[PDB]
Amino acid sequence: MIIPVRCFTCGKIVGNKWEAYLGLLQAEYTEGDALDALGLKRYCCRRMLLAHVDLIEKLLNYAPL
Amino acid sequence: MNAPPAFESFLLFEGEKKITINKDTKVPNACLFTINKEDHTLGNIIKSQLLKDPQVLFAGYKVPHPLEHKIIIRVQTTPDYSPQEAFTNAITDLISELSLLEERFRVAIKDKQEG
Amino acid sequence: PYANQPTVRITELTDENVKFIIENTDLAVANSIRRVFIAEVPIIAIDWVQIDANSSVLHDEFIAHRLGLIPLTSDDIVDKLQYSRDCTCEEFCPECSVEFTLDVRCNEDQTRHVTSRDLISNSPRVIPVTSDDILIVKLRKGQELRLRAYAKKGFGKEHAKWNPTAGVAFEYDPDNALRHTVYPKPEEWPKSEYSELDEDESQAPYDPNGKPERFYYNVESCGSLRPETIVLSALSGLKKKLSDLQTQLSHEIQ
Amino acid sequence: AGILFEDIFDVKDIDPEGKKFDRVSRLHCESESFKMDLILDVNIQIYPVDLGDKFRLVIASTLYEDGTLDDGEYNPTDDRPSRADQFEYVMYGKVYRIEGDETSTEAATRLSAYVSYGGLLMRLQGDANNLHGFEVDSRVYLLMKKLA
Ligand SMILES: [Zn+2]
Ligand SMILES: [Zn+2]
Repeated sequence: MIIPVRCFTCGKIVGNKWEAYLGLLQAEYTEGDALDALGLKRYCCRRMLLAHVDLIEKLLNYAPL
Repeated sequence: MNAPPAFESFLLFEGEKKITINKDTKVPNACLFTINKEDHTLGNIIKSQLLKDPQVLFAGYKVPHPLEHKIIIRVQTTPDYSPQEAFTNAITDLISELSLLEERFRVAIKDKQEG
Repeated sequence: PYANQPTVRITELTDENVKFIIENTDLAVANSIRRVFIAEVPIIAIDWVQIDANSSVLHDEFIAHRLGLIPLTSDDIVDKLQYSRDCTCEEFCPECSVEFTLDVRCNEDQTRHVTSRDLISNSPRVIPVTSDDILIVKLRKGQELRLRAYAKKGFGKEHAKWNPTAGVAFEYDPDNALRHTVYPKPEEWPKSEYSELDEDESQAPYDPNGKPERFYYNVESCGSLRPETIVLSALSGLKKKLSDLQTQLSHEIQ
Repeated sequence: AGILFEDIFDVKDIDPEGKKFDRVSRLHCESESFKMDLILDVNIQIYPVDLGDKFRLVIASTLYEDGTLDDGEYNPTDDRPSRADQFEYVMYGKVYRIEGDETSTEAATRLSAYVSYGGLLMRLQGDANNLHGFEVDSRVYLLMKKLA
């Protein structure tokens, strides 16, 4: 839906890294390079950004009320 | 809906003793300490400290149920040394250890920060 | 029949983590310290949310749950706070809580990111850690999110949002001299970062008189506390628990 | 006293059938001062034993070298002089079988006493005269010391 604030396993903050992650993908980073650039070593944290689906973008197409 | 409130794992409701001592009649000089609202955090450390006492013949602990926040610590000592005295001595030794470790950790932080 | 003489050697200290080594200690004490790091270091986190107006695509409980996981700088202010239920105030006060207010109206033709920057505290010492910033929600044009909240003192045993650590690496006997673990084929296993073995070796020789000591810690902070502060508050809290148990036991014996 | 048996043995096989446990090895040993065969399961991890090693073996009813009974309970705070101080490897088990070559009309010349130290099995075959101290379901201590 939207990026979780914490990694579910280790509780590292990962909610402030989605936009930067996408920005690094627009910089033609490999996804491993992007996750390394954001300082995500444990694969528990890397799983979060690597497998997230930002469905909220699809939900903001519909009108408000 | 049957989920317990999360605070009933470290909070004593009214009319609950934190710690209760019961003599064990099976063996002389044996006691059971039932401590409420505790877990392996205190049980394992107190058991390990008690095992270092030579006058302690047996020291063990159990959690009777993971969903119930009791720990039962069985202590048996030699017949010149009460299990209650051993328990108090173990806690005092652990407190002294942790205070020493706090002091040395502060010194280590200051040395690492200074360089 | 007495305490060990434990010694500390800090191998690394940053703003994100502290890596250190504790020698001359029982395994139980080291594991209890590792456990207190997670479950018993009190921090400040949002735990009361009143939503005055929500028009976002996310329902109210979603926004509240996300707000709870926002980590807050609680370096020194947490010690002088009290637990709310222990506080005698009429439900809230600056001695047991820190008020937050958020009011964001997306009145523009671009998706407005409601981040942690929009959270405004009544106390300057307790801010969101990132104050890049933690995204709370995204808003379309004509969507308002307006709420107040209060953040209170608690520890990770009650709920994981009060957990200060972002992963506590803990190790001992990196070369497996004690054989607390038995590798079926020790050749296949990579060396620990603390191993002292040359690469032709796969496992230290068995030690019949060995005992676990020299426990390696790497405590990473989520950001609410400095890792130095995490470890110091952990040791202080565990000592406090043991002293309280000492008091109750002395009362029970008497 | 209270020593049911004593001898010196030498190891002729550490494990003839290939090891079946990574910490326990089945020593096959021979006695030179008599003709006693020994099979013995030894926890080699804490007490490594090599092939051809010599050792004194003593099978005793008690440890206190006074004849005082042991009570069969672990007492780490025991202060009495123990025989275990004179030895390196001390196990405690229970004899559970005494076979013999007795016929229906004669007494056994060769006896085979089986002892189980918590699972670690020992057989001691030999002349009956050396094995009269044994008696099934009696607790016993195996003390062992390697000799240069
Ligand atoms: Zn993680
Ligand atoms: Zn208050």
